[PDB]
Amino acid sequence: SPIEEQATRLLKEVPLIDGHNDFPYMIRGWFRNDINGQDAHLYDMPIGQTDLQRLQKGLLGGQFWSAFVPCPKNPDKEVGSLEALRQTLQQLDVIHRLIERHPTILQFADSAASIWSSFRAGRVASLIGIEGLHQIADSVSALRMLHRLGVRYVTLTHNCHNAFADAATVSPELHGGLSRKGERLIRELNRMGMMIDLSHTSHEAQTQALRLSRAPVIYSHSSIYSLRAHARNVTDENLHLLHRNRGVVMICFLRELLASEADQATLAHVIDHIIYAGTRIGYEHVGIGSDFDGMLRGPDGLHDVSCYPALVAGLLERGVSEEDVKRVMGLNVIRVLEEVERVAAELQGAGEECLCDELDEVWNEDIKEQLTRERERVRKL
Amino acid sequence: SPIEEQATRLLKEVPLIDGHNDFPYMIRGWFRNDINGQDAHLYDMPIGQTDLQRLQKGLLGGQFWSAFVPCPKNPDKEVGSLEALRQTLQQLDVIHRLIERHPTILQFADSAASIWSSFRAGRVASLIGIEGLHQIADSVSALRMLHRLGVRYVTLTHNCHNAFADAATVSPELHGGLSRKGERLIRELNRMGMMIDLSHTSHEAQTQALRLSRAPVIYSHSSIYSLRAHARNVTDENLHLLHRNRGVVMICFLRELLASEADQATLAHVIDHIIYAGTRIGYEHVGIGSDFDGMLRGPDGLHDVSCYPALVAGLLERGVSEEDVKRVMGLNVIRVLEEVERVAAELQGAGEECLCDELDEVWNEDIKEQLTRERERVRKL
Ligand SMILES: [Cl-]
Ligand SMILES: [Cl-]
Ligand SMILES: [Cl-]
Ligand SMILES: [Cl-]
Ligand SMILES: [Cl-]
Ligand SMILES: [Cl-]
Ligand SMILES: [Fe+3]
Ligand SMILES: [Fe+3]
Ligand SMILES: [Fe+3]
Ligand SMILES: [Fe+3]
Repeated sequence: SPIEEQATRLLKEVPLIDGHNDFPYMIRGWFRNDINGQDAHLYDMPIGQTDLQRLQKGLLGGQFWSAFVPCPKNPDKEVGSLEALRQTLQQLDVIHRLIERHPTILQFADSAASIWSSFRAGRVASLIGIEGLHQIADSVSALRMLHRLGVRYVTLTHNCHNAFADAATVSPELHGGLSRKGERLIRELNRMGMMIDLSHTSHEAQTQALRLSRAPVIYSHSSIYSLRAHARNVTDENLHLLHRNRGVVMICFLRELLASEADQATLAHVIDHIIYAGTRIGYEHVGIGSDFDGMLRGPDGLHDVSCYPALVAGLLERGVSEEDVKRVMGLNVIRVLEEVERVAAELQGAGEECLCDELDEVWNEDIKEQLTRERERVRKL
Repeated sequence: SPIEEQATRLLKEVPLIDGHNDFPYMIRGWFRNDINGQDAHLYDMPIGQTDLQRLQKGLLGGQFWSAFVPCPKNPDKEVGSLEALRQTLQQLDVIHRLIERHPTILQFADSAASIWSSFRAGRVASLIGIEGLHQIADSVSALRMLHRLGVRYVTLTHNCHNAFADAATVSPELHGGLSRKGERLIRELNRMGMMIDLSHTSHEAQTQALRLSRAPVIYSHSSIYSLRAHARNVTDENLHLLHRNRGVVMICFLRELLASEADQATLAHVIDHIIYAGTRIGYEHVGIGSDFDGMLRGPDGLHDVSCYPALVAGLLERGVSEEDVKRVMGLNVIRVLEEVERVAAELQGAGEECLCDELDEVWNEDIKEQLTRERERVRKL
């Protein structure tokens, strides 16, 4: 077929970079992060929508691998919050081990340059995102260390409110958008060069973040409110503010976000959503954000990671131009990552002060007096 | 003076790499890790034995900066252990920020090559070590992520027993050396390329670690038992096993480890200890491990980080050869780091299986059946 030949050509010309995949959490569920001697299963999985053979088959150029851990359910809030941090390091660890044990398929990337070098080598550019600020355990220091471990976006919430922002699915509202700490964290996220992800956050939290952010943001996996009314989808208001922000909405394959009855959801519905956003706010602000392995069953025609060529062909069939399809595939999310890094370099170049954690005093006045008294003795020498 | 000219020449020919300095914890004590607008104080500190002016003055070539946090004192052991992990990320964060805000003085290093490139650029090679396995919160995944954050040695204990090994100062003994988990962790530390540090560990724990380790280890800050009997000092037995191990004992400036009465401790005592070890197990297995800022007051002549030229001159004055002084200064610890990395590359090249954490089951049998049933449906398509 000519359109399938066209789709295959585009997939090798530019990387299709998917916004969100929970394959690392499936490894935690199935293997408990022990992948020693499990290559046969990692290439051909007995569960889930992602494995290394199907990943190759669908010609995916890059992937933001989710380092998601669940919202804390311990009655002791201190324990649950700290437990989420330990579990986050476990998920970051298995992601890095997955990449390092399969270097012919996966190659770690944390920038636009590293995405392209991975793609030109014939690897899936493997980036990392955390899904919720519950994962940092109220520690901006921890957040900066997650950036050093390779995390390049942070979803501000999952399906629970935190100290910084409100989730979409939980009611009633806690902060009514972003908190004071949330507003201050946006500045720090822009300063460090962490991409803001507005998926799972409330409509009001999106509006406030889109106005405040000095860098372009993403929706790593969200769809369109006007076509399908859901708390998780993006309103026309926030789509316009995303345009002003220079951000990208990466369209989700979640069946509940595409149709009123989930079993009616299709590949066509995903294309409807991409075209709606592309028509109204331009094709340079739309992406692909599957959320594969964040669901049991995908839409008809998008059942697993092998189905991306059908999506690329489907967009071309509906009259989306070759250049605009390349933008939707991956050039847009590359641009946002570029601009996030460029804004960070500008703010770090100017010497902007970083956000610090509020710590307890470890020394009393007696210890501090002994230290100053000791320093003065050394000055006399 | 000719000897002072000789000492100054050696300090610029090869890097003096100190094994242990707790300046990051002094920053936590004094500034609470908020160093924004504090350069005047960071160059000329009102407390402690380390600042950036005195660091330059003493001509130090490199430093393993300690990311120490105290042993957990919470009655809830789960909370205290997890709290130590969060505090570790805070200390790693302030170390990286200290280095990045002062790039003319400090340059991050995590290898022998990066030590030399830092030294040839005129910077203090800034490496990182954690002080106690309580800091990883019983998570080998976290430990690997600490390695990714730049940690290149792990002291197996501080002044508390943990799941892996016994501390020296605490009685009674818990494991009687290393535990089963401790023995297994030694293999993982060798595999990942993490340098083992035997300071603060019990005599029996040292003996077992020195026999088991496939890579050379260090004592980042310990002195000699035969000259001064203390639980923290190294016995003649363990000195010989260190020789077989190919490791390095980095001699400590702690006054309690050098003399029976602390106020009697001197620069001469430190030199006595270096010469004792150098005479008996060779000068290629001895280093310098100040423990500056792990004490209030240092020995007479070694009061702060500006005093290293007096130590180099003191060693030359006592008849230690120019080549042997260069070894003690830093070439030995560089060699150990080289060999630790070489052993890691060999074991990782062979494809040795990594140690994994024991995780809870997140899915029940019903969820696993739904997933396998879903996968089979996709296979039929
Ligand atoms: Cl290019
Ligand atoms: Cl930073
Ligand atoms: Cl704290
Ligand atoms: Cl050299
Ligand atoms: Cl590894
Ligand atoms: Cl767990
Ligand atoms: Fe997810
Ligand atoms: Fe999600
Ligand atoms: Fe220390
Ligand atoms: Fe110590």
